[PDB]
Amino acid sequence: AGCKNFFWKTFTSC
Amino acid sequence: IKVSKAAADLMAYCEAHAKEDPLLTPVPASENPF
Amino acid sequence: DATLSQITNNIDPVGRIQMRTRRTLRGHLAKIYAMHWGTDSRLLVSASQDGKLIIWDSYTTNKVHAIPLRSSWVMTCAYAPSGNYVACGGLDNICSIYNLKTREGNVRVSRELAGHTGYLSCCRFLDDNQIVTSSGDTTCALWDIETGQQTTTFTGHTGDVMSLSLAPDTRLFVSGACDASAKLWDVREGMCRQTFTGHESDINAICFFPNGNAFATGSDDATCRLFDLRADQELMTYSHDNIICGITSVSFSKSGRLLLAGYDDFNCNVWDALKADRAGVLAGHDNRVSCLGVTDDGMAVATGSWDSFLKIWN
Amino acid sequence: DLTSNAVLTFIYFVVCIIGLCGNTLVIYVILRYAKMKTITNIYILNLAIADELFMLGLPFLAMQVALVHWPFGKAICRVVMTVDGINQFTSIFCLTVMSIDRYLAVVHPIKSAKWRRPRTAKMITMAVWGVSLLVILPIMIYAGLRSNQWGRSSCTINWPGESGAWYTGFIIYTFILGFLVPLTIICLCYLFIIIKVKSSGIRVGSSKRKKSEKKVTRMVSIVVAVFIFCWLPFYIFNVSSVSMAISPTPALKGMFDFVVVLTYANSCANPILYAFLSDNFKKSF
Amino acid sequence: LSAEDKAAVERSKMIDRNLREDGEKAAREVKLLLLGAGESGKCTIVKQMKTTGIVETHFTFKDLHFKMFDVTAQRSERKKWIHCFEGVTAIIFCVALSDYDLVLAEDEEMNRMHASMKLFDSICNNKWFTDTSIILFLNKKDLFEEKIKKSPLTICYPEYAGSNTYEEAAAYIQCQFEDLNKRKDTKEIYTHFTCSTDTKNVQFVFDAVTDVIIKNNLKDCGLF
Repeated sequence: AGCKNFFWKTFTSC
Repeated sequence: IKVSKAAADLMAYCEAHAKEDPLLTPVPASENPF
Repeated sequence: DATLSQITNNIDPVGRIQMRTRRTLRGHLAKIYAMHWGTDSRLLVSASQDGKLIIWDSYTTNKVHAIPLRSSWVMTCAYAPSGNYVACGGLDNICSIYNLKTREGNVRVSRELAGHTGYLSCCRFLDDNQIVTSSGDTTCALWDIETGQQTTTFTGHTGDVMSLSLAPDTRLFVSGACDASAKLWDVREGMCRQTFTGHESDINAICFFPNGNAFATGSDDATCRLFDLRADQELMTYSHDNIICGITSVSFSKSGRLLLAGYDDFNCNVWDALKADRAGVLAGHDNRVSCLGVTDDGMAVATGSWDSFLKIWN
Repeated sequence: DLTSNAVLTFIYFVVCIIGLCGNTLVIYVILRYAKMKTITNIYILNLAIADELFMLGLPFLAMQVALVHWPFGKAICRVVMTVDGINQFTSIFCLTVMSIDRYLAVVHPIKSAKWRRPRTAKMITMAVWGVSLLVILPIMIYAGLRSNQWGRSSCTINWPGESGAWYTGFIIYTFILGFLVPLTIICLCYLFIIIKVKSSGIRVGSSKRKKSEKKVTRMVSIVVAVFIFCWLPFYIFNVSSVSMAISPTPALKGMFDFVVVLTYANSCANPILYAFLSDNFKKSF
Repeated sequence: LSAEDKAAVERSKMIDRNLREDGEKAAREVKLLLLGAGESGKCTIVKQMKTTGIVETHFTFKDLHFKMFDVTAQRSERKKWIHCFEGVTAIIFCVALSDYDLVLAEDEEMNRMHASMKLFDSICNNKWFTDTSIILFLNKKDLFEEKIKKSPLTICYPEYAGSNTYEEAAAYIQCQFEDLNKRKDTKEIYTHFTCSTDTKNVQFVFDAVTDVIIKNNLKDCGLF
């Protein structure tokens, strides 16, 4: 999981 | 030799011999090999 | 007292000639200079600065023969009417003739003509034995392939000879030089019969009318002049305000209606040859055209420029 | 936060249309006006095709930054992330092989006559597309969807197992062979060119190496500058995000989206830089 | 699919590959064209080569194949065949420095340096050699020193005024031949003083061609 804020190009919220 | 006679000779030969492609192009796209 | 342009008002002027690139020809890597059409109207020979005389057919668009030339600075090439021999005149004053139909697959040098003192401008084939070669030493020479030595010499031009053309009967033939003069010569008599001094610039191209009593000359001042062998007088001229460059290629149709003319403005023109009007314009070449040859039967027209690209127009 | 995503979608669109018209212009002059026999011609052509496909996937990323919801799907996201991934590595590798080709042509003008060739350049481009597909293996086999409590859904690369191991492992994988190695190769190749030009100038004694070296040094300077300005801030932002947890901030989202447009602008300006400022290309156009 | 003429097509692709290989080998080698004002002393470049209107002398030096072409035997006008040497790697203009007081055997009023400068002005102001560079060599250096030791040099150039020496007259005539062309940005003039050394002349030629083939690659890639 992890739920990273910014990893490569996307905005993934938790 | 008159110049008008040579001019009439050139016009007569050009009008008699007219079975050529670039002038009228009467052949279809299948007759010519190109 | 009566000109040709003033009597051609009865016949209507021909419209725009629609000639497109039917079969593009690539493979060359150097600028093409001269070409020649065979009697079969199928095979054509081209010469480029890479030292490779390539002969191929315009129908299937594939190479047939490629002869490596000894002198890469070749300026002209001709095709025999029978199709057995092929000659090319390089800057080394050597008219290398190569035999195509041989026993082995490789091409063998048939003969070399190194009797001239000036650069070979262009050459033409009379038959399998005799051949006329035009050089840059203000003279023309009729050579024999079987003999190998110069047989006839014509010294009547006061300037560098650049152009040469033959007639169907292979009896009369006119030649143009840099002295703005076109002269008629014979293959058997051996002396100048008629001369024409109507031009005023460097004549670089010439062509013979299929009738046999006239011919056209192209100079470097963006104009052409149609002369005749009967009356000895300029019949008409072709000059437009658009063309300003020289003329290095002049050809005729199957009968002599569409006067082909190659300029240095990256395109080709087609004149009506009767009313002095550009009937069609053929563009598509990157660099200036160098050679322009029409088949004997008037099937197609081949154009070769300095962009190493041969284009066929129908 | 509405005007922030509005101006972001605006700058995402204007950089896309200038990329479509810009790259199509380069392709038009290369295929029609220019010839395909020159080694550097097909190099810019392959770079223009890679830039074209990179700009085609941009509206998909532009729609993702406009609204948080991703109503496209799963399989459509898998292919566009591969396209965006395969085009980024190809454009980076194209700049590397182009700097190497320029390095071989300047430093070794005698050996380059037999080293590079039109058939060899085709094998190099084929190898570039080959290694680009090899470095995007985790991107294809680890792509998925992520759901939120508010009903939103975001498509990103998911790594199974314990966190903090595959994330930092992949962020250094793309940093070395995508940023570190390509930049040092381009920098070393451009540096050797300057030394080769300077050495050839002082040996011939023509006293004309002043304007020649100044133009090449300026060309190398602006190339490295736009490369650093659009790749260095974007990479350090990713490493700092995966190393330490950062709080969500709209300013961070705008800054992250800003450096992405710069990366797309660099891929947009790279084909037009090698074409417009070139001598042979400007003569043909 | 072209089964009746498959052998003809296969032979066409085979000879086309040989044409591409020959064109590739032609790009690997170097072609040099040398000119002169009839009697300039171009024979000194023949001894530097390792080794009939035109002749071709080929030689390999430092893993590079050079091809020098002499067109001095062409008695015809140059304006009709000067365009045949487009795309050459380098151009050479041989000229003897000591040929400044002798009068050309044309009209008893034309200086050898005036005819050499006129020919250099003609081969420079042409639409054919706009991209090629000229690498001219000053022949008869030792003879020019012995001739300038008892000559004021004011007979050839009336506007020239300076000390009667070699270090200044050679530099003056060098700048005179450099600022004669108009394309000072595309074309590059390389002046070289030839001495009684063969390994030095062939070294400058290799270094000059190397600078030319480098500057050509910068123009193709877009650096220059």
